Amino acid sequence: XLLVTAXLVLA
Amino acid sequence: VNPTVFFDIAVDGEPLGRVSFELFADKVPKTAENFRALSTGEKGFGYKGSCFHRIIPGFMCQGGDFTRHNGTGGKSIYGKFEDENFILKHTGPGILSMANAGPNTNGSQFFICTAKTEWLDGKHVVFGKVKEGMNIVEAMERFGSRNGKTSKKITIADCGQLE
Ligand SMILES: [Cl-]
Ligand SMILES: [Cl-]
Repeated sequence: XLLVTAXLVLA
Repeated sequence: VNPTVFFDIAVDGEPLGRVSFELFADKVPKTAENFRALSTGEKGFGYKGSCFHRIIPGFMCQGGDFTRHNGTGGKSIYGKFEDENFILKHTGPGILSMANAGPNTNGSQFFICTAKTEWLDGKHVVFGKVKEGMNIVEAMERFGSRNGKTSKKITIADCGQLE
């Protein structure tokens, strides 16, 4: 998808 | 007074231009101060020389990992920290908001939106907005890709406070 994470970048 | 900070952006070392941000210290003081201090380097560490490791056109530019340089690192001026509030929303291009690994995991990573990202409301703390240099953000955006990898290295060659 469009996420802004620190660690696992997901869908 | 809401502080103003600047990034001087480079593309594979070539100076591109300046982006400035208003930080909403009136609404999110602790979050604003973290970003401000990391931008000046006044605590002895911060954003200068770090990169936007993840840029997705039509979405956002993500940076602030000055410890591991790839999104897996980051540290605040406080030693992580809490989600201060979710008063401000992801309303459009230019919004400045905190990246995280879920609830109460704010460090140093942030993103600059290049579109409205309403789906992140309530999950990421919005704490600023682009003031000048949205044209420079748009130029940066073109070096991104669908999976986030940049075709040239997009760096914060210098950063600091204006007001
Ligand atoms: Cl331009
Ligand atoms: Cl350009």
